[PDB]
Amino acid sequence: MPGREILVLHVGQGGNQIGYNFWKTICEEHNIDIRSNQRKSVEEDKVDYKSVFLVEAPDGFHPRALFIDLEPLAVEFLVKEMKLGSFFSEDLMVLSYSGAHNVWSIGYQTGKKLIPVILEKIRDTMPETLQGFLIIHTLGGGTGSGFGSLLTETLKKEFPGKGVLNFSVLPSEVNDVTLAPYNTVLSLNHLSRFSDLVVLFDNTALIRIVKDQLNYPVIKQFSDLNFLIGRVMASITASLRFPGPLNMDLMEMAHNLVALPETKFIIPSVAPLTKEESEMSTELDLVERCFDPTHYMVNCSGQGKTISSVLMFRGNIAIENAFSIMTDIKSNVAFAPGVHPDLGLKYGICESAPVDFDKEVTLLSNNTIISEVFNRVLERFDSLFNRDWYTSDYVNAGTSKSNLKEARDNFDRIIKIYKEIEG
Ligand SMILES: Nc1nc2c(ncn2[C@@H]2O[C@H](COP(=O)(O)OP(=O)(O)OP(=O)(O)O)[C@@H](O)[C@H]2O)c(=O)[nH]1
Ligand SMILES: [K+]
Ligand SMILES: [Mg+2]
Repeated sequence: MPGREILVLHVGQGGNQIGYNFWKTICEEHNIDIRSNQRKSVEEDKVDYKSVFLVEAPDGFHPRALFIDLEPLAVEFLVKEMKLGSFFSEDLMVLSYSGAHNVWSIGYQTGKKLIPVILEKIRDTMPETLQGFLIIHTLGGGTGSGFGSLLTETLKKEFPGKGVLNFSVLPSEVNDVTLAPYNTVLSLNHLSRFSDLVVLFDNTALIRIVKDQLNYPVIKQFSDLNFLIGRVMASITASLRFPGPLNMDLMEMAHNLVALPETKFIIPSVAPLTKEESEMSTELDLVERCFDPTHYMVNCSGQGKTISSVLMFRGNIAIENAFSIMTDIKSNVAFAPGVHPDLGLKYGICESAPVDFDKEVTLLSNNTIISEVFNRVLERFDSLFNRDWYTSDYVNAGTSKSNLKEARDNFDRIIKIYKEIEG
């Protein structure tokens, strides 16, 4: 039955490198071989809804995706190294020849030139019942940040009534791009206006999880980091793709999360991280891990105060435990002062476990501690802007110093909304 289809837009180096892990997970969950485009078997094919992310053509399955960058190397090198040539196919690529040089404004203005072709591919490919778009991107560079922002604006304006969700990577605690505060503030200002829900990650938190929860001995490629983002993307959409007692769609989760129109910035977490612990944990233990800052995929100093939350239970779930632990969650986790004791929780329950695991819980948290995360971004921004450092090539590409300032001040207003709710 037509409907509920999603189109995924990958933007810049990080956004497309993350794409590899996402589509690899999606294919595996649906018993599809990403190298052949085919089901691995009829016998292991499951009752599912492949069409949420996958297009079934006579020849096989393809991603409902666009692979977008202003320079070609990250995508081409990725496609060759991972042998994705028949899945990340050429008609799905929108690649130019010179990057944005880590400047948001260059990503935004150069990206305008490619909007016609992107809109044409969208209207050429998508079904009428498309429910919305996911935009995958980093905020610290210039293409994912500026072109990603432009895409968020363009899609929301071109397709009112469809969802626009962003999966957005914040810079690490010490930034690895000195321009990142400018790019991050400009991006979050744009997404605050045009996105319906912004799910955030940062690399400090992701490395900590991989090193301390998975105990990987070394991280040699971003694939050994991005898999965590793929996992969050796949699990929160699982009840759209597999049977379950209690399903939920994109705007349903946003509606439950967004208490005030500006509070749309979400911290995700998942538990457990391994197959062995999924066999040896309870629903209570997994939820408590999700609410613990060790499992937050944004680097936070503490639990903060939860305004609202979405919990996806996947796999071999005792429904009576899922409900019975609700009072323990409301008692043991700090919620914002205005949250009623009986509120702040939204449940999805899906019978399909992630690959190899017995069960898994994913948490999306609308948490006041994002004000601390954003304040630290703002402090970095101010240390540059107050000295007029690095502003020249924003100005040359159409972002005036006044524009930088208004983006900063609107960013500050969102921070203050979260801090006021915190109490
Ligand atoms: N988690 C994660 N972070 C990434 C990845 N690739 C880049 N980054 C981070 O993203 C930021 C740099 O952004 P890029 O994606 O390289 O920039 P871009 O969008 O391609 O834009 P330009 O190169 O400036 O044109 C830095 O903070 C990197 O550490 C990735 O694949 N995964
Ligand atoms: K770069
Ligand atoms: Mg790049």
